[PDB]
Amino acid sequence: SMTARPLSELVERGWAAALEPVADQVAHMGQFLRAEIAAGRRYLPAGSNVLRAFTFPFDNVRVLIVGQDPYPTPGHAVGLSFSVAPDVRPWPRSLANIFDEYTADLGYPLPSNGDLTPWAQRGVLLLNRVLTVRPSNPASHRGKGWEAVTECAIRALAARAAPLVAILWGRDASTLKPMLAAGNCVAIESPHPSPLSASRGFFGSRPFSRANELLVGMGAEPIDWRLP
Ligand SMILES: O=C1CC(=O)NC(=O)N1
Ligand code: NA
Ligand code: NA
Repeated sequence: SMTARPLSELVERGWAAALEPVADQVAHMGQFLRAEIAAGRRYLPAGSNVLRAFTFPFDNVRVLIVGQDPYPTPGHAVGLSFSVAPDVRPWPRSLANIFDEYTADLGYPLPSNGDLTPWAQRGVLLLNRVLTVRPSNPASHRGKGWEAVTECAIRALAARAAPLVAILWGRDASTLKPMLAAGNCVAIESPHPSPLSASRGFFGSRPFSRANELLVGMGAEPIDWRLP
């Protein structure tokens, strides 16, 4: 629980140091969530998964994907942006759109399932700008305190002595672009892959191949995007 336990227990060691400026804020978010349950409102994903993106090593990140907030349907959000458990079917519509673009850009077949853990295990941070949502109500936790947390995460990645490519999907993710100005960092941005915005420029955006051409240009290893 993020109210009760310190960052050294909740997240990977690198991340716990990266997030030290927002340690109090993370504990405040735990109190927010406790107050939501006390009031009779729910949240997603499960408490133990809220900070899951920060359980993969900070030092290993090469690409950041940033979306808006977690899936609104109970059983979808797992604490990694856009990912679902490997037994979820049908896929959420945003994920089906992502995979559409993944096949169009990379030429790979459609993935077997919606589990994006291989990307997280290969240096892709699967972040959302806001880390919780009320069921059925997208953007319901906007402006409740998560933005400081994910701003801190980006600033800290950007400051590392390492290349970084950010893929910013949608309007709320785009508000991280000012914190990527330094020469070691580059941001791709597009409309969000949700059906409400995908046709405004998500489809055709080629984010996966472009991120790899940016990494290679900076002297970093490209991501192996291929899902099973
Ligand atoms: O519905 C969703 C899921 C997610 O993780 N990220 C988003 O921006 N939208
Ligand atoms: Na949106
Ligand atoms: Na957004």
